[PDB]
Amino acid sequence: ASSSFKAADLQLEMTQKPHKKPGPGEPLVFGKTFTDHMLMVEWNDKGWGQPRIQPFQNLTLHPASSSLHYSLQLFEGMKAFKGKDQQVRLFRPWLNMDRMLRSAMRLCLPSFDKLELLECIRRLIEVDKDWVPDAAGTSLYVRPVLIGNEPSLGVSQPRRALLFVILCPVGAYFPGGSVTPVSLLADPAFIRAWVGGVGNYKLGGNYGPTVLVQQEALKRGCEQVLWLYGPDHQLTEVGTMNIFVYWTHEDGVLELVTPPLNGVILPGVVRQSLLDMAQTWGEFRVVERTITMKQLLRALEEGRVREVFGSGTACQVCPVHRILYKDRNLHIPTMENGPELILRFQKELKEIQYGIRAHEWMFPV
Amino acid sequence: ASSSFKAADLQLEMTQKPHKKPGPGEPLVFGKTFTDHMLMVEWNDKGWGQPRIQPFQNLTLHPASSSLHYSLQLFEGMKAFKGKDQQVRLFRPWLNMDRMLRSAMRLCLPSFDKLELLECIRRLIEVDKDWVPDAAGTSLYVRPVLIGNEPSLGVSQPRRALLFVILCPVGAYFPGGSVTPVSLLADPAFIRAWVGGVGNYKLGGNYGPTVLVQQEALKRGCEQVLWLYGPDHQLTEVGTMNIFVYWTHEDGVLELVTPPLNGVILPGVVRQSLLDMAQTWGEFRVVERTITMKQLLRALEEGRVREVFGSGTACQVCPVHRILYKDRNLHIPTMENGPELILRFQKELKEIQYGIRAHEWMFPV
Ligand SMILES: *Cc1c(COP(=O)(O)O)cnc(C)c1O
Ligand SMILES: *Cc1c(COP(=O)(O)O)cnc(C)c1O
Repeated sequence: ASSSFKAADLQLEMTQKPHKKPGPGEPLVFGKTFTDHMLMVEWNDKGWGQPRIQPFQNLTLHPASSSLHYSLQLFEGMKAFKGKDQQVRLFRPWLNMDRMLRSAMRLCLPSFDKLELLECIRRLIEVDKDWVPDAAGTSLYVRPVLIGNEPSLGVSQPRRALLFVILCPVGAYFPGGSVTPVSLLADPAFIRAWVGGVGNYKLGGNYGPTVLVQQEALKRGCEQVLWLYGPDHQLTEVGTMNIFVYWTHEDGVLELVTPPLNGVILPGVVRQSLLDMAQTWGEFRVVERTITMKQLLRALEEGRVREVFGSGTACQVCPVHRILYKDRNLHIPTMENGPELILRFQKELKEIQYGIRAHEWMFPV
Repeated sequence: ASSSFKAADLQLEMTQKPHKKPGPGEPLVFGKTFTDHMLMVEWNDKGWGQPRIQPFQNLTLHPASSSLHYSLQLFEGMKAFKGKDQQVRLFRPWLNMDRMLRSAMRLCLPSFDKLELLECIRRLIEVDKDWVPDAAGTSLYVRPVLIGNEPSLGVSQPRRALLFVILCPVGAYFPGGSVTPVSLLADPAFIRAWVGGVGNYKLGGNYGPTVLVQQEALKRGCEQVLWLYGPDHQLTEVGTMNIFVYWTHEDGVLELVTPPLNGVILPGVVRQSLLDMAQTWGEFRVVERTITMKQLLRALEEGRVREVFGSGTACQVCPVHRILYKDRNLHIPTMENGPELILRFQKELKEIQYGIRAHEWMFPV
């Protein structure tokens, strides 16, 4: 009664202007197409209003809105998948709710009950169940967002906020049983986040500044940015992805490594999962630890590196075959080693996500 | 870039819903009250549209707007002052245009011609001329904003943007001829910007994360945050203000020092001006150098510190009498030394800003 909105009070408003779905020919470029409905909940000094599913529509915002002046905004990104039996499922939606909540706190935005939001999302996706593609490799992208909405140029804790969710079908990222590597630009010139910063939260502010760097990565001939940090150029993340390395370490032990959640990297859901899986298999050392370019160069020379890749909801797993550093093109042997591990990861997630094998990680819609 | 919009094509829609000025006894709380009109220019596939002054109104934005997901937003803050002859004037508006433009480039937003925007702003202020307060110490706050407006969840260079300006009368911050100090929280726990970061640009993303820390500063019993950086806790800025110190250095020379424009600092307009003035007077060493808490502690005990303060458009100059560091309350002698330096700076700016003495820094409206 001044804490959280409840799914039980959700309000439905089916559209009166259904939109033509992307014909079976239609491309489906990442975030360019949206479904018919959206979720919407308002918050002010009266607590949350009633959550409501409404037709997709513009946002009406006051010119002084803090979401626009002081970046009082955060968002989440997760996927729902439709299996061959056309049942739709989310991938560990809970971890996303957690993260959203944590970001919400960092920006002094109002908290809410994750189960209620999750259910509300489940109701929304349900409403647009038809928008979920089901061609192999495709999915529905779930975009929850929360922004401060005070019509005040004061940089204070907002007293008015707004949470909303939008959905878009996304097409396949790789052919059924393979993957294609990407080249990375690695330049100390740019930092993405720092210690004591806010990079371990998914806030809009973390991304705005990457657009320029991303272009520099392309003009320089690469496709993504490997973010280096500190004086030893430690690897943090690869653009909107957590970085992983499968190699024989200096101590001669075969292991899967990924930078620790110090506070400069984002707690990827896929990231978590890949560790979970690997720790399960028990076939090799799985460790969270700092990785430095130094260690990487030497591991490359002595040929101890097998696979390098990033994790993320866009493709789950993505191979790396080239890293441009100090104007030096480093060939990464990922494809030459299978990529054995990447494919397994890829294969296991697909069977879990598309409902080939039942699993606790999947939240049915 | 595209060919800037031109003032000559400015389109004017006068309001039919004049809000009525704040009663002559109504608290001009910063960023709370807005005037009747706003400026608005759109940008897209076809370069800039026509700039237009229109009635203050909400912004209609697509749910996927990049200004809301990846913080593709920046803004500027400057003041216009009305003299007793009712002539309105801006304070070095050019430096603001420059800065705006630089921020615009860092986020890959479209460029525009500084002079055209300035004229457009001059036209808008002209239109709301009556909204500029006359009380000594008051002013009109000018808030230009530029945001990416791509209805796309893709984190790319926008192809659709929007620039707009809103205005609000602000009341006095100090009574005439005096000032009141503020206490600062100085904790290495929090970092505002980093080297190679984007703190030297006025981007919304820089601020969102300060709201929490600001509350912690009040909770700790302070009023503003002194941002410390690096391993030696070098002073960077004091919240939305540049920090200045008037002290005898370790070499025995009396000087006014302020952190250099190394990139972790915002190029304040007031900051620039205070240096210009001091440089002019030629009465003491004026320098841009790194300042470390170490140096400050030692100056305090040896008594070499006279005045400490920050610069910013909100109050021009603001005294500091206390800095809480390591749970240690440091008394700063600012008020005990006049504060002579601060008073002079405050006197000079007032006479320039309110048109008591003509000056090249003032841009008439
Ligand atoms: C999206 C993203 C990740 C990965 O998160 P997932 O939950 O796996 O989608 C990691 N780092 C950054 C900077 C990201 O944007
Ligand atoms: C507003 C601000 C300043 C001061 O700039 P002015 O142009 O003099 O107002 C300095 N640093 C930060 C972080 C600011 O927000």
